Amino acid sequence: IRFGNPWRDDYPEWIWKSLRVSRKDKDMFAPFFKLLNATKLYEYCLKDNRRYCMFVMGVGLVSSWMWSEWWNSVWRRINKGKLYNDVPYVYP
Amino acid sequence: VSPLARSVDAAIPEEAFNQPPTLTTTLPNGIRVATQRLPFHQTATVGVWIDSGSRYDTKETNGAAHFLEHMTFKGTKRRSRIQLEQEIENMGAHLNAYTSREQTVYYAKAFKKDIPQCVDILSDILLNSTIDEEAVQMEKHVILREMEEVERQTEEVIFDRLHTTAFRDSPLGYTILGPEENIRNMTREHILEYINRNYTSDRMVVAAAGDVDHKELTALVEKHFAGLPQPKRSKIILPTEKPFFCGSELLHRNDDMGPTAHVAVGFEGVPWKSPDAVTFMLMQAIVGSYRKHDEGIVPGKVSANATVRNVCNKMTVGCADMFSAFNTCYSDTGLFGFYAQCDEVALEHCVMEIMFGITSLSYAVTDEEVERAKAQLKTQLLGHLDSTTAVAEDIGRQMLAYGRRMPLAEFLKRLEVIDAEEVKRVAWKYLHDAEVAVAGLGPLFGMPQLINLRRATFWLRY
Ligand SMILES: CCCCCCCCCCCCCCCCCC(=O)OC[C@H](COP(=O)([O-])OCC(O)COP(=O)([O-])OC[C@@H](COC(=O)CCCCCCCCCCCCCCCCC)OC(=O)CCCCCCCCCCCCCCCCC)OC(=O)CCCCCCCCCCCCCCCCC
Ligand SMILES: [Zn+2]
Repeated sequence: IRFGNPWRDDYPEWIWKSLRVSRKDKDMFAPFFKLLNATKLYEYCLKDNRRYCMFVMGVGLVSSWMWSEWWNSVWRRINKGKLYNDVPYVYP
Repeated sequence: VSPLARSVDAAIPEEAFNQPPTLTTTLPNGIRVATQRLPFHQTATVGVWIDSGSRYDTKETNGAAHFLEHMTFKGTKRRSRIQLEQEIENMGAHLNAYTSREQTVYYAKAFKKDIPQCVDILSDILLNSTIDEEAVQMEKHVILREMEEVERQTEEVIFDRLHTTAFRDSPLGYTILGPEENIRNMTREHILEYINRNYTSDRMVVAAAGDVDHKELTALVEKHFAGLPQPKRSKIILPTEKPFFCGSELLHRNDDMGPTAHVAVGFEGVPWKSPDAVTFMLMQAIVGSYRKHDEGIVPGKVSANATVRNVCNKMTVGCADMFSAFNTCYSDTGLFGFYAQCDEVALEHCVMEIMFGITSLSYAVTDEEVERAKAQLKTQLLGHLDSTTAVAEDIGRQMLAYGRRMPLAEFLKRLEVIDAEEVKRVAWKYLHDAEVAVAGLGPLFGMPQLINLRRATFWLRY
């Protein structure tokens, strides 16, 4: 046993092979970077720090609101029939 | 109504328009001849400008182009080494040559009467040189020595290292001299292959300036340059790929060579024919230059140049021995940046101050600074066109780059309409938030990180 043993420890041969693999000049996600660059978001909103900060505050204001609304809908669906507004009280 | 509002406002002096024309002709075999007559001269300069260099070497024989330079002065079939040297001396003429990455030049200076004999000598050594295998082995000792002296001129070494790391993936990154092992294993067959593939009629210009006649220079060239091969095309019309610019650093740390460090930084520039090339020339002059041991009559602490002023006032003592901006154009790309020398403990301050001045071009440069730079550029450029050699170099270099010579009046008209808002537009497009390459040598313990230099290309204020 080589694992954990100071008298024998060494990488097996299948780990030395993984270190020799090569993917030079390959990029499977390139079609994603092309789409982003074609929107010109960098030229109009991120290259200038004044505009970059406008983008931060504005997008954060709208995103935070949509995030809360969505989570409230999930909450109401999971808990259908258990919340107060779902079971009208009947008087005697 | 005040006399202070009736000053003489003459933008471009009339002398710019009353210049002698530069005459041009294309011969049947493809050689181009260009001449400008300057009557107030008794001498003249004639030469051959070729569109080849180290960039047109092969990876396996990088260095043959420079090797060929030396062999061109070692003998022909009709003249030997000794006979060539004596003929030039007996006329009092001069014969020089140099080789670069994209251009190679041969030129001579002599009296008018000796011009034909110069054209005969130039054509002979360029077309009929004997590349004796026995002489190729002797030169190997003179070139290996030059590789050691070049290693002593530090500025030249730094710019070569800057090309090596910036253009890793292109022949534009090759050195001119080439590796040692290539110089040791050089043969005459490697040199003949370079000649037959590069020295053709469509890549050569003959230019002259002085007491010169155009019709007579066109007839001498037609007679002595007839045995020049024409280009051969095998039905291949494929375009060349633009060199790729790698953002990277290559640093040689050495604490045993004194207290002075050397550094150079570079940006991707523009090619000769770019509509924005004139503006890059101006931006180079706004950053300018400075030497501590040769300020002149204007002390650096009170200079109009903001970059000089900030550098000289740093820590109340000054943070640079010298610095200078550069701009270099090629056929399909360019290189813009600066070089500097500085004390070990001053290196970080110096580099970041000059970077701050380039990034100011995109945000805050003033029209006072632009007009100061314009005036200096005009004094230097227009001043260097005095001798026949400088003029001939201007003719030949422009015929290869632009396909024509630009008249002085046209350059001044294009330079006049560039203001501060146009500088900001060009710098925002090319220099703001861009990749940089760095080369350095010496005591570099305090050198900034590459990423520090990369993020200094933009400001967070504004
Ligand atoms: C009830 C709770 C309420 C809490 C609210 C409190 C407030 C929270 C704030 C949150 C902010 C988050 C964003 C952080 C970004 C920081 C700015 C930036 O980008 O720096 C770039 C800056 C320069 O970038 P570069 O890459 O070197 O150069 C690029 C350009 O070439 C350079 O181009 P250039 O030359 O044009 O730029 C020069 C550079 C100038 O660069 C410099 O010379 C250095 C700048 C200083 C460092 C950056 C500021 C943050 C430092 C943190 C200090 C916190 C003290 C905590 C004390 C608490 C006491 C209770 O320009 C500036 O950035 C000027 C400053 C901008 C105006 C001020 C706005 C930023 C201030 C952020 C908050 C700090 C004050 C809070 C005080 C709290 C007191 C209670 O980077 C650095 O200096 C490197 C280190 C930066 C560390 C950042 C740490 C961030 C932490 C912020 C939280 C604050 C803690 C509050 C505690 C409250 C407890 C009660
Ligand atoms: Zn040489």
